[PDB]
Amino acid sequence: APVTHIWYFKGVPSRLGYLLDLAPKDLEKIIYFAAYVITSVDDEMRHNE
Amino acid sequence: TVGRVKVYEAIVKGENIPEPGIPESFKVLLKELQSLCLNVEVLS
Amino acid sequence: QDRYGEYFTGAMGAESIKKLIENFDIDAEAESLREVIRSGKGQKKLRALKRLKVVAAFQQSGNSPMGMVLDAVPVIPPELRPMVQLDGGRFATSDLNDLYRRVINRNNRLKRLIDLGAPEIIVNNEKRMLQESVDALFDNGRRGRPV
Amino acid sequence: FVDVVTYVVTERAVARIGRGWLTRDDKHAWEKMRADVVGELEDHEQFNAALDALWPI
Amino acid sequence: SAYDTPLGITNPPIDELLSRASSKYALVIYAAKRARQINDYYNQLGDGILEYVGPLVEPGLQEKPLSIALREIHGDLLEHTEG
Repeated sequence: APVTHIWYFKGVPSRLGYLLDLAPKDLEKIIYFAAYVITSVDDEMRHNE
Repeated sequence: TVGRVKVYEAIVKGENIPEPGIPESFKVLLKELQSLCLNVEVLS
Repeated sequence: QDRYGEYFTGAMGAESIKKLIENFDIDAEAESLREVIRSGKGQKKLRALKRLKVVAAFQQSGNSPMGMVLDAVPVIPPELRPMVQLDGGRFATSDLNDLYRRVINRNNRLKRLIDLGAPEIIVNNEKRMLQESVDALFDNGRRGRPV
Repeated sequence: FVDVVTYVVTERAVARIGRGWLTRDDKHAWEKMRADVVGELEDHEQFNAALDALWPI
Repeated sequence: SAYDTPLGITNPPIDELLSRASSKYALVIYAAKRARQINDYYNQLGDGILEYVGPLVEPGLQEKPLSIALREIHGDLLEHTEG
């Protein structure tokens, strides 16, 4: 299973915090497997559906 | 410790006293920074 | 995911991160932040700037952000975490060794949990337990209570 | 006050139903005791801010 | 030029060489490298005398290569290029 490095998460500023636009206390749950997130979504598939 | 020997031998043989082609205290720190997933490239 | 499944693609842990960085644009987000700092200044401009830091720092570099996520973890030359026994029959071994072994164990654990096939939640627990090992193998004392 | 409240929440930290219910609770009855209670000073913003109502600086 | 016999090391003089070069550091290197060349010429007796011109001036009893080099440099028998 993939894993990250702490400096890029506990960077304060967390370097993933900005490259992804997501603030910590939310990725806190993501990488430590305490919640789920979504890659993308289909606008055209959903429009006609 | 690998240079003083080369030096003793050079002198006793009468050949040009050598020179470290690339600094030598650097290698353990190079390893352990590479081991930490930080690419390092001695340039030239 | 049961109903409405194939319309969105959810993931957990760094895996999701991986995905959202694979199918990811840089110069697009970069110009987004640029037009923000030049059009939507306000007070939250500080965030636009502090964030484009890493983006325009990840532009002409031969290192995609993938380097954060680890699919291939190195180990240190044994001698640098030395182990030697004194005269008499007693060892003297580094302290880092422990953490390494833990990673090893957890890896194999998960690497056979795949064959166990337990629902995704035991899998999440074991993945958490294996990345808790790297959380401190690089810098122990960084999240909550250390090892 | 905060220490007393932490030892209180230690109840749900270890009194989940009967006690703990993890494979550690036969020798170390407190793995999650002092991994939840010694981590809740870090997972605190909610706890600390909603404490600031009852004992404000 | 109105001085007396420069004694030992002080011969060849210094202000004479410092005009045969850009500076004093460049003279350090401009002498050390030729010292290496002289030594590698002396040590190599089997290999033919090629790529090693030897000493351009007459040596002495032993006249260690550095002195031969600085003398040659006094006689304007060398060229050099910086980096």
